[PDB]
Amino acid sequence: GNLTVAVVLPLANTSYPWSWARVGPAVELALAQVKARPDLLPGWTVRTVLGSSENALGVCSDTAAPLAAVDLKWEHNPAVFLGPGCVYAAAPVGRFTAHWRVPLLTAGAPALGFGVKDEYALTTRAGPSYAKLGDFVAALHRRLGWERQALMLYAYRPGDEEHCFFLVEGLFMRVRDRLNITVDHLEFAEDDLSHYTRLLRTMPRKGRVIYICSSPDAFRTLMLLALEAGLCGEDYVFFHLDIFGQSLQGGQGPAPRRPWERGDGQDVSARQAFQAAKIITYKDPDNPEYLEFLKQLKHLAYEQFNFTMEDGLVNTIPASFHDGLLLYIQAVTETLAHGGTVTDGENITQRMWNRSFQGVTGYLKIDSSGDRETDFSLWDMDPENGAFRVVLNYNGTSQELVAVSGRKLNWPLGYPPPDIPKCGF
Amino acid sequence: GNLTVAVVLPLANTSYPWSWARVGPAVELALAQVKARPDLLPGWTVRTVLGSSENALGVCSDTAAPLAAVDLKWEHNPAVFLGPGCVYAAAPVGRFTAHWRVPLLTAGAPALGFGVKDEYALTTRAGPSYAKLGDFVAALHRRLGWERQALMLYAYRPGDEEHCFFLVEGLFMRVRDRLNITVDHLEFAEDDLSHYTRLLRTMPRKGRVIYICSSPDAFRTLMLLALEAGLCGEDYVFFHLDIFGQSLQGGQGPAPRRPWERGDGQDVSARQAFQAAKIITYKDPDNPEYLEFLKQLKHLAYEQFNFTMEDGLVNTIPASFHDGLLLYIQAVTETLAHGGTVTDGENITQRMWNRSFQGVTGYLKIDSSGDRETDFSLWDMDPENGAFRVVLNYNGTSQELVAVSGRKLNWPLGYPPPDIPKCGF
Ligand SMILES: *[C@@H]1O[C@H](CO)[C@@H](O[C@@H]2O[C@H](CO)[C@@H](O)[C@H](O[C@H]3O[C@H](CO)[C@@H](O)[C@H](O)[C@@H]3O)[C@H]2NC(C)=O)[C@H](O)[C@H]1NC(C)=O
Ligand SMILES: *[C@@H]1O[C@H](CO)[C@@H](O[C@@H]2O[C@H](CO)[C@@H](O)[C@H](O[C@H]3O[C@H](CO)[C@@H](O)[C@H](O)[C@@H]3O)[C@H]2NC(C)=O)[C@H](O)[C@H]1NC(C)=O
Ligand SMILES: *[C@@H]1O[C@H](CO)[C@@H](O[C@@H]2O[C@H](CO)[C@@H](O)[C@H](O[C@H]3O[C@H](CO)[C@@H](O)[C@H](O)[C@@H]3O)[C@H]2NC(C)=O)[C@H](O)[C@H]1NC(C)=O
Ligand SMILES: *[C@@H]1O[C@H](CO)[C@@H](O[C@@H]2O[C@H](CO)[C@@H](O)[C@H](O[C@H]3O[C@H](CO)[C@@H](O)[C@H](O)[C@@H]3O)[C@H]2NC(C)=O)[C@H](O)[C@H]1NC(C)=O
Ligand SMILES: *[C@@H]1O[C@H](CO)[C@@H](O)[C@H](O)[C@H]1NC(C)=O
Ligand SMILES: *[C@@H]1O[C@H](CO)[C@@H](O)[C@H](O)[C@H]1NC(C)=O
Ligand SMILES: [Cl-]
Ligand SMILES: [Cl-]
Repeated sequence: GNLTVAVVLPLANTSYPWSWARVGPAVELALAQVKARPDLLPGWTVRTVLGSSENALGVCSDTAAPLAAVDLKWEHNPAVFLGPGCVYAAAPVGRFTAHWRVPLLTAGAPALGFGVKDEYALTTRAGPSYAKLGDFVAALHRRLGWERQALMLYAYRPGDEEHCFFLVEGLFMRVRDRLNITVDHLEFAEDDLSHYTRLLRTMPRKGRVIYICSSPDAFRTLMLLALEAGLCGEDYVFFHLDIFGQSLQGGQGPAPRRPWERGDGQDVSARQAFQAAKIITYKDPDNPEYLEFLKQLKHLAYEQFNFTMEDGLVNTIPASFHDGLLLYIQAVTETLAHGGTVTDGENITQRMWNRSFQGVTGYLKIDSSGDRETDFSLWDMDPENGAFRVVLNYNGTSQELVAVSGRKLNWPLGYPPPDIPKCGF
Repeated sequence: GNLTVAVVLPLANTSYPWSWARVGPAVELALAQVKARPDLLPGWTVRTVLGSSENALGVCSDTAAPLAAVDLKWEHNPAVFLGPGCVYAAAPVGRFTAHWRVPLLTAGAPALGFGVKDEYALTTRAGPSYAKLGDFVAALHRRLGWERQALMLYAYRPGDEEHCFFLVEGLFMRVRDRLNITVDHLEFAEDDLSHYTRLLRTMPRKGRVIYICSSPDAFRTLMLLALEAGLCGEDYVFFHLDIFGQSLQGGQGPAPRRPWERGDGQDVSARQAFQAAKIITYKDPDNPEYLEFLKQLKHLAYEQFNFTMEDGLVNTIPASFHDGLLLYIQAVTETLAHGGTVTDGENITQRMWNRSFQGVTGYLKIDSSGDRETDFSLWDMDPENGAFRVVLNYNGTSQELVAVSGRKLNWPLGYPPPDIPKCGF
C-alpha cells in the first residue's frame, strides 16, 4: 500500500532548529534508508505531504498550524503526523490528532504541558524535553550534597517565543518532585540593564546556587556585574542553561572555547568573573555514524534547499526527527507483522514507547510515558588556559554522571560551596 | 434542495444566555415560520445538526468547540454556522469558518476582538456587542457636558469567563476612539474586602464619573462603603454596567425595583447610598410581537426541553438568534433569486450587512461592519418612592437619547456634577 506522512513545520523560514529547510533533508535520508533496507515495511511506499505552520509574518502561529493540519487530514488522510516542533502550534495540533486517534511524532514541542498523555494521546517526542533537564539537575545535587535551596532566573525578550519561561518551568516542576529542596522562581527583563541592579540586590538573600536561562550576552553582563558586587566563586555557583550551546560557538567538537571574550577590552575582568560559572548544554553524540550523517545532511541541505547548515548542537533536532521516523517505521512493521494495520494508533504507538532504538544519535530510550531520555553535558573552565570544555556527561537512560577524560570540576575552594551559607540566611 | 445549519452551542449546560436549552425553541420557531411563509426559500428544506461547545466539566471551552466544528464540517457540510456564544469558544471557530469561507451567525461573542472582519471574514453578530456600549456613553457625555475625564472599574471573579474585563475593554476602546477625554482602567478583586478599601482611596484622585462592572452585591457593598466615606451625590456619579439586569429582577416589565433592598437591616443607609448611582442595561423590546414570542417560547422550552425560562433581558439573546437566522434565510433567498447559490458566502453576507430588518425584537439595523446596532436603557432612582425605573432610552440606529414618559434624570444638585471639580485633583 501507500503510507502518507503529514508534515506541519516552517516551510519557508529557515531560522528554527526544526525548520523544514534543515529537517527536510533528514526526512529524505530516512526515507531513502527505508527503501534500501528490505527489512523495513516491505512492499510499501512512504510519501510526505507538506503543510506550513506559520502565518503571513513568517513565524510560528497557533492559529495557522491547526488550519494546515485540518487541511492535510481532510485532503490526504495521513497515517502519522510529523507534527510541529513549536510550543504554541504543537498544543492545538496535538489536541486535534489526539481527537482523531492519529500518532504525532515530534522532536520539538518540549514544553511541560505537552507531556500529559491523558490529554495528548498517541504523541511521541523523539527529541529533547525540558522536564528531563530537571532530572539532570537532581542527579547533580545528589553528587555535590546540595539539599537545601536553589534559585532559578529566566530572562524575557519580546522576540523569542517565550523560551526561558518554558525551560525554567519544566526544570522547576521536575526538580521539585524529586528533591526535598526549596526552589525560587524569578523573572527579569533582558533588554534593560536596570533590572540587573535589582537582580544583584535580591540574589544574595534568596539563593546561593543559581540557574540562569538568559542569552549569552545577558549572562556575560550579569556575571560581570556579579563580580563588581564581590560575588566571588568561593560562595556562589551560576549555571547557565544554554541548551543549544550558543555561547560556545555551537558547543560541537573538541575545541577550546572562551565564552567570556568579546574583544571589548573588558575581558580580563570577564575571565575572572567566569571562574564561578558552569554551562549546561545538550550532549553531542560522539559516534562516527552521527558525523557521517551530518556530513551528508549538510550537502543535501545545500543542494535541495539552497541552505547552508552551520556546525552546532542544533543538528541533533534533525537527527532526532530522522531517528524518530525510523523508530515509527519499525513499530509499524511489527504491527503489520502481527496482523494489524497502519491505522492502529494504539498498537503502533505502544510498540514505540518504553523501548530502546539504535539510531545515528546513539542508543536511545523512549521512556514509558512516551518521551525520550535526554543526555546532558556540563562545561567548566580551565585554571591554566581559561578555556571551557566538557567536564561532565549525563546519561539519562541509566541516569548517571560520568567524568570525561580524567578532568574534574574546578572549584576555587577545591570543593563545591554549600547551598546554604554556614551563618547566613 | 436541503440547507443544513450547523449549531455549536452548550447542548446540556442550560445555564448560559445562549444555551441550547433556551435557544433551541427559538430556532425551532424560526424554522416553523420559514415553512409557513412561501416567500422564504420556496420549497427548500432547512435542517439543523447539533454539536457541543463544552468540555467534560460542562463549561464552554476553546478546546472543545473547534473540534465539534471540524466534525460537523466534515460530516454534514453545512451552509452556515450558528457559531458559539462564548468569547473563548467563538474565536477558534470564527477563524476556522473564515478559512472555509462559510458564514457564521451568532448573537453571542460580544468581545472587541471578534469585530476585526479582516481576520473574521463573513461573521455576523445579530446580538448585542460590547463596543456598541461605548457609543452609548459617548452619546451620554455629549448630552451632560462631561468632556474631561472618566474612570472605569471592573471586578475579577474566578467563576465567570472574564466577563467584565471584556465589557470594559470594549467600552474603553470605543469611547477613547470617538471622544477627546482621558479615561483610566482599573481592576479589583470582587471577593476581596480589602480591595474596596484600597479602591475608595484611589477613586477620589482618579475621576468624577465612574463606570463600574461587577455583581449586584459587590456594587451594593461598594456603594455602602462610599456612603460611609463622604462621597455624596453632589460630587460623583456611579454608573453600574448591568447589561442583563441582574440587579433589577431581570429588568423587564414596568414594575418598581429596589436594587438596594436586600432584607439585611442595612437598607436605610443603602437607599441613601444609591441616590448617586444610575444603572445601564440592555433595552427591553417594547412591542407586542416580542411579548407573544416570549409567551410561546417559554411554553415550547418547557415542553420540548424540560427547562423553565424565567423572564428577563437574557431572553433577548434567544430572540436575536431567531431574528438573525431569519435575516440570513432572507439573504440566501435573494441570492438564489439573482443566479447565485447557497454556497456563495460573500454574496450572501453582503446582503445581510448595511441593511435593516423587521423581527420580533423590533426594527433592527446591521451596520456596514456586520454588527447589530444595539439599544440601551438608563435607570435612575425616584426621590419620592426610592424605586428604580427606566428614565432614558438609546436607539443605536439613530444614535439618540430619548426621555421616557416625562421622566427627568434625578440629580440631587439639580444638574449633573462636573467630570472635573473646580480646584480638583
Ligand atoms: C522567520 O521567523 C523569525 C522568528 O524566529 C522572524 O524573526 C524575528 O526574530 C526576532 C528575534 O530574532 C523577533 O524579535 C521578531 O519578532 C519580534 O521582534 C520585535 C523585537 O525586535 C518585537 O518587538 C516584535 O513584537 C516581534 O514580536 C521576529 N519577527 C517577527 C515578525 O516577530 C523572521 O522575520 C522570519 N523570517 C522570514 C524570512 O520570514
Ligand atoms: C546510556 O546507557 C545505556 C545503558 O544504560 C548504554 O548502553 C546500552 O545499554 C543497553 C542496556 O540498558 C544495551 O542493551 C545496549 O546494547 C545492546 O542493545 C541491544 C539489545 O540486545 C543489542 O542488540 C545491541 O547490539 C547492543 O549490544 C547498550 N548500548 C550500546 C552497547 O551501544 C548507552 O550506550 C549509554 N549512552 C551513552 C551515550 O553512553
Ligand atoms: C454549567 O456551566 C457552569 C459555568 O457557567 C458551571 O458552573 C460553575 O459556575 C460557577 C459560577 O457560577 C463557576 O465559578 C464554576 O467554575 C469555577 O468555580 C470555582 C468558583 O467557586 C473556581 O474557583 C473554579 O476554578 C472554576 O473556575 C463553574 N463550574 C466549573 C466547573 O468551572 C456548571 O458546573 C455547569 N453545569 C452543568 C450541569 O454542567
Ligand atoms: C430606531 O430608529 C429607527 C430609525 O432611525 C426607527 O424607525 C425606523 O426608521 C427607518 C428609517 O431609518 C424606517 O425605514 C422604518 O420604518 C419603515 O421601514 C421599511 C423600509 O421601507 C418599511 O417597509 C416599514 O414598513 C417601515 O414603514 C422605521 N421603523 C419602524 C417605523 O418601525 C426605529 O423604530 C427605532 N427603534 C426604536 C425601538 O424606537
Ligand atoms: C517497560 O518495559 C520494561 C521491560 O522491557 C518493563 O520492566 C517495564 O515494566 C515496562 N513498563 C511498562 C509501562 O510497560
Ligand atoms: C450602506 O447603504 C447606505 C444606503 O442604503 C449607503 O448610504 C451607505 O454608503 C452604504 N455603505 C456601504 C459600506 O455600502
Ligand atoms: Cl512548527
Ligand atoms: Cl458556546
